[PDB]
Amino acid sequence: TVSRATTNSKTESNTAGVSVNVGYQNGFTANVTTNYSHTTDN
Amino acid sequence: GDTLSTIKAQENQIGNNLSPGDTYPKKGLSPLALNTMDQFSSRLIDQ
Repeated sequence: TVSRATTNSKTESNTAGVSVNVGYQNGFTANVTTNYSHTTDN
Repeated sequence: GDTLSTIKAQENQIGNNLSPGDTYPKKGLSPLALNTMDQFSSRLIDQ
């Protein structure tokens, strides 16, 4: 019967499936993620 | 061919809104419970 406190983040599972891909293509100053969650997912 | 059981949907099982091509629950989420049998009686349930 063990208890541990936790912390919920709103978009910590939407930026996880991101590859770093140290190099960038033409003008793309951002990245893409395999999946995509909203803040309805803790 | 045979019927195991025919079940309605309950409060926890109902769906508020389902767009065309959408799903309940929506795409990235998990499936549904299927455990209620409307009066909250825990639907019971060779071959």
